[PDB]
Amino acid sequence: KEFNNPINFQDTETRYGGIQNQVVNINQYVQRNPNFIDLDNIAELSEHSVN
Amino acid sequence: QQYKTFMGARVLWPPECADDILEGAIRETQDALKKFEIAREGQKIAEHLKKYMDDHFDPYWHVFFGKNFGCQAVHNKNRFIYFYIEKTAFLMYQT
Amino acid sequence: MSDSDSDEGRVVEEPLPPHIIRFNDMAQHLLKKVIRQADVLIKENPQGLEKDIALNLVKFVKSQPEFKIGDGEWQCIIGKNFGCSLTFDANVLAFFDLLPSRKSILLFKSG
Amino acid sequence: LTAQELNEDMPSKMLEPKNPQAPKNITVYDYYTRKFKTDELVDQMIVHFSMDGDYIWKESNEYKTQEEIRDTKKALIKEAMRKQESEEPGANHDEEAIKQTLRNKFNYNTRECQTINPSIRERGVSTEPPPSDTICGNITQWEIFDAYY
Amino acid sequence: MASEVMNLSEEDIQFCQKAFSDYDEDGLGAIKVSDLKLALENIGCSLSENDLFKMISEVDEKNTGLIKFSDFLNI
Amino acid sequence: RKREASLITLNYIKNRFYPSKIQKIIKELFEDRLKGVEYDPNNANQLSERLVLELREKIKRGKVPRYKIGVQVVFGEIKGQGLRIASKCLWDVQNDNYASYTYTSEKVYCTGIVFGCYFE
Amino acid sequence: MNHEPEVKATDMEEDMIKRVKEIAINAVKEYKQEKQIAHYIKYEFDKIDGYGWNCIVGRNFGSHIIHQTKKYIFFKINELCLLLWKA
Amino acid sequence: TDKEYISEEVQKAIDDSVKQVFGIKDDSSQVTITYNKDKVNLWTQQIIDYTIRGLNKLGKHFKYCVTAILQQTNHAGISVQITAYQDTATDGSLIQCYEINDIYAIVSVFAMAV
Amino acid sequence: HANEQIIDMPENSEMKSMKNDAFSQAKFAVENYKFENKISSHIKKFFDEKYGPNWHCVVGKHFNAYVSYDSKNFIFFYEGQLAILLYRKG
Repeated sequence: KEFNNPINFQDTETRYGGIQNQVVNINQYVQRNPNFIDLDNIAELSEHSVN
Repeated sequence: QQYKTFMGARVLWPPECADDILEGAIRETQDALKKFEIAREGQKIAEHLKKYMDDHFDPYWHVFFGKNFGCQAVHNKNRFIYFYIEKTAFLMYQT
Repeated sequence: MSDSDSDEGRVVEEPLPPHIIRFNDMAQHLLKKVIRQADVLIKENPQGLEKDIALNLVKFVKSQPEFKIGDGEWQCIIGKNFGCSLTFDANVLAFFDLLPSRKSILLFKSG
Repeated sequence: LTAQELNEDMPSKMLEPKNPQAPKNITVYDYYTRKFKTDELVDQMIVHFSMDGDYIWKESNEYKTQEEIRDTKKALIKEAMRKQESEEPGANHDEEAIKQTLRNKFNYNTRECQTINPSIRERGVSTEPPPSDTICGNITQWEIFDAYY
Repeated sequence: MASEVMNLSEEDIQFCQKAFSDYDEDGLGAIKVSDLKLALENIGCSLSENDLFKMISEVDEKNTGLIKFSDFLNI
Repeated sequence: RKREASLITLNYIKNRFYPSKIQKIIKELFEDRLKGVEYDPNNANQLSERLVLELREKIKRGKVPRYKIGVQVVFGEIKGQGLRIASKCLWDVQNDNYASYTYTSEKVYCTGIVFGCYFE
Repeated sequence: MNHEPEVKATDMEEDMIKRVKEIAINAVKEYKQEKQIAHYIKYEFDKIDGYGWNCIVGRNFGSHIIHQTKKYIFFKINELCLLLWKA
Repeated sequence: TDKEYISEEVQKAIDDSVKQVFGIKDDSSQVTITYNKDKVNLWTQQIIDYTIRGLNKLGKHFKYCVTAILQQTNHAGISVQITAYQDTATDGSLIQCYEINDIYAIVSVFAMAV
Repeated sequence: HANEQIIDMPENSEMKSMKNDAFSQAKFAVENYKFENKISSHIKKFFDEKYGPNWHCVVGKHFNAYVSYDSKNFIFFYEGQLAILLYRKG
């Protein structure tokens, strides 16, 4: 008939995730003389009508 | 348009407001009504709810509750809560 | 050496005003110093023009020695609601909003 | 975009790719339009952590622009240091001093601009409809005739 | 469970009088009609609108239960 | 409320608040486990996995036994490098909810994402 | 309908001020988002006025920022304030 | 088998999304992609659409949750741990790490019994 | 018959039309639309074009509400039997 949940559901399995190591410098120059960042102080507004 | 009942209060089944905040607001409104009736000195209970929202949520909350009314408003994402308790519908949108 | 508890604290001694950081591309020591000055400045003139508050804040950061990262002149813009994108010197931009004031404060240097 | 059939002829339901938590609709006012604009379609994508960083790889297009900015600033600094050194006799001015010296009151002007904001106010308004009263009326042929008479 | 409360007796008694008057049935419950029975017997108010006004102002109402007694307590 | 009773029959749901209750619980747990902000060594990477295991047990404790909880914890070093993580999960709309909390220290950023799916 | 914006105060050339107003009208209609409007003005100005430029659009804000002489223009449209300065 | 979660099927779905966005696979391929702030936002949304669509096409009755994280060209220490609470016989969780030239990304797929 | 109304609008500052427009718009919109939800949308749209965005108006025959509004941008009036409240926040 309709759905039921009597069967045990107690098993947990965990699989690790990793990234292979490489030289930290990696032919790259840290940062820039000028850094450009966009910051918004106004939260997005959504209009909903309820009657 | 599909109304749903949660925690003893009828509100839109798809909740515009955040699940955490919406539950707190509904509980606070029910407690306020238990103390002050909507029929007598109804203006005072609405003012108390608005001040309460500012203390635990982002400021400039707008609260409108009436037995019969129709309104359309612009609100911030997850800042609109509409629910019905008994025959009274309470709608609050955070700006 | 202190009232109630002797020798105070390394943590107890310094208190920071409540604030929200939209973005913090700056040294932590520099940001903490700016937040304390901004909170005190707003407290000194509550319900006052934002431009007046901004001018005092710009003078304070410029006046303090060893707080200059060079390049463009230090310039801070304060508005309750504003949207902008500005080119800035690397690690010279601090953005924060005071919870009590509820006004966003933007400080950065552009060359 | 698939539909799962519930056992024992239950009302059918299906799963969807769109994230439910994300706002149903996002509306942004457009000055050119001059009226509120509402977009039913939304990105509906959730990111736990978003990070933007100033990391550039060698010979990048962006890196070339950064080099031009450094060269232009250096050229102005080089011209300013050389001109001051050339104008004066045995000038000992430091490069850092020349950069500070390059900035001038006429050269750089700072103006503070703010936008007028109305003070936020809190007001409570209560509306209550006109009082209604119960009325009972009984009409009979004799009563109608009596008024008529 | 009282807690040191004198209060008037003249009125407190009146309510009990009119109450048991119509509630004499001993049904244990009270309806919206019974509340008006009293005022309808003696003729306290002109129309039910009066009693209904104050009562309604109290909070709410229904069909019948027992809390209706409030009508007299407030009457 | 026959329709409300009918709604229980199609799906029980057991929709306990999960948007911030899990987020408040994970945020409190993350601060204690993180300890010193400065530590970011290679030996600590093994320790990061231990923090994730403790987090899953706490989610079950906070009124989530009926739901199935999937939690992913990412530990990374930020030197101004920019990386954005977005998670999309297909679930019965309004029958499931997820809580995401992001904590960023001066040199270490830790993000925890918890996914709950109703099952029976 | 959107009328031409009125500048409260500016330090720009007669040829230059017309270009800023022309760019501003196109930018407002193209992007609904306030931040997007600011982003478009800075990029368009970079080709015409060089590498250093800054654009901020705030409905209500007050601030003072150092700017190169003759490169600072501030114009307010109906119900919106846009401020752009160079270096 | 026909309606049973398979680790091999999940891996191929993630592979299709990575190949579809920028992979011509090994030889006879000339692709050089550099992470950009504007491009990264588009890639996460586009990659998620392909992984969900790819999983869905051969998908059984399983609840699917996908999380995508893009590393900023390595040069930092990042470790990702995945914990799943589900019946072991009913479901399995697989995390795949992908190296794609300049940009490194990690894709995790969660399987829930239905 | 709108015996008592609350008026908080600028006078002789060239913003005098906002009060006049609200009374005129409410009478025209309420009669034609004849819907509580529709009246709020129409009044908000007309005011938004003329005086910019961030305007919220709620129309109900009987209702109780408390809200924070920008000074001199809130007007409360009764159009016939119906009561219309419009204010600007943000």
